[PDB]
Amino acid sequence: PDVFISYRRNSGSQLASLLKVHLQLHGFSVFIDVEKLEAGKFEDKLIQSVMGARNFVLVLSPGALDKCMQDHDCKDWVHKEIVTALSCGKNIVPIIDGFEWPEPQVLPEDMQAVLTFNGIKWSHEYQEATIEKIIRFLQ
Amino acid sequence: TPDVFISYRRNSGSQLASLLKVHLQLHGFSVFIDVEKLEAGKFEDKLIQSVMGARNFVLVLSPGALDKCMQDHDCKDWVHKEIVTALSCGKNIVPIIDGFEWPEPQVLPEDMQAVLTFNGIKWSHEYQEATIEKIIRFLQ
Ligand SMILES: C[C@@H](c1cc[n+]([C@@H]2O[C@H](COP(=O)(O)OP(=O)(O)OC[C@H]3O[C@@H](n4cnc5c(N)ncnc54)[C@H](OP(=O)(O)O)[C@@H]3O)[C@@H](O)[C@H]2O)cc1)N(C)C(=O)NCC(F)(F)F
Ligand SMILES: C[C@@H](c1cc[n+]([C@@H]2O[C@H](COP(=O)(O)OP(=O)(O)OC[C@H]3O[C@@H](n4cnc5c(N)ncnc54)[C@H](OP(=O)(O)O)[C@@H]3O)[C@@H](O)[C@H]2O)cc1)N(C)C(=O)NCC(F)(F)F
Repeated sequence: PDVFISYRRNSGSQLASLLKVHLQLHGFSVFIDVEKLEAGKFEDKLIQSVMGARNFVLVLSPGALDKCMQDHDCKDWVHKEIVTALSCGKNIVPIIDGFEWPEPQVLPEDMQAVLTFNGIKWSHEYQEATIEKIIRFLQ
Repeated sequence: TPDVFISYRRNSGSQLASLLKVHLQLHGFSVFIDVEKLEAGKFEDKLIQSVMGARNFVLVLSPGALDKCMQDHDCKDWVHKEIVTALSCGKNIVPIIDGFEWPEPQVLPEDMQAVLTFNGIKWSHEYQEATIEKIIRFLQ
């Protein structure tokens, strides 16, 4: 798949699904867990799916990184997914939806670099234009 | 004139409402949602007129979506106004249940308590294609 979509279930489920529909309509193959994570040990499958996708779309809904803070053992799944994307040098594309930019030091050192990528503001009023800009960011 | 009017709460149902719009348009329906089709003029007339003109009334019941309607007996809340118009016009009302808690009828103004008597569709994150197929079957 061209695109891996990483998101928080309790706050980004609808936006992540909306993004999947739009990207598939423009010709991109998309991984989101509820449609592409199939049989087996999900720990391995999820990481392999991040490693295989050229683009890493990160849904930054309100508080999306809160469960990453102080996750020193790296047991939080958004944390694991971001570290994998960073380690593999993927095209990281953050989607900003009411997200408050935290200070880097509140985040584990192995994912602080996520804050250095250019993010795209999600606009409820200009969704077609938001989508067209996301397509420009994808490789 | 649109086949479907989508009623929703900005602060909790914005993304689901937009997702329903995309899916319904892909299946050949003309859809009204405010951010794409409410244009110039006094919006109070234009909003009520757009409910009246659509055969189907799709209501996004996200968590707490009817809270601002409670004790709104002056009918100044917009979801309240849209529901009342839909009920009064005998529209095909199709509630979409997304984590919604069913309230006792007595907490709502009497002119909209009937919205709770319509058969609602449970939104499933895991089975979204199947949810959309059921919504289409409910549309006229
Ligand atoms: C573990 C879970 C998972 C978690 C995280 N991500 C990635 O990470 C981000 C979301 O992160 P997140 O923080 O929002 O999500 P959670 O960690 O909170 O887990 C959410 C719910 O999955 C329940 N749950 C626990 N164990 C299992 C299990 N063996 N099988 C099925 N469900 C399980 C858990 O049950 P609970 O803990 O007892 O409540 C909780 O209900 C995204 O980017 C994602 O790709 C991916 C998958 N998982 C395999 C599925 O969902 N599989 C079903 C699917 F349809 F998706 F394939
Ligand atoms: C009044 C508002 C509106 C309200 C309700 N609905 C229906 O009702 C449900 C949503 O209900 P809701 O409870 O979620 O929405 P709100 O009542 O909270 O208001 C929403 C935000 O529109 C701000 N706002 C206040 N005055 C104006 C104004 N003259 N022009 C533009 N924006 C204004 C207000 O600013 P604020 O009050 O000062 O913060 C508040 O932020 C849906 O089904 C909807 O069809 C439709 C429209 N409106 C005309 C627009 O948005 N027009 C832009 C658009 F792109 F949509 F055309």
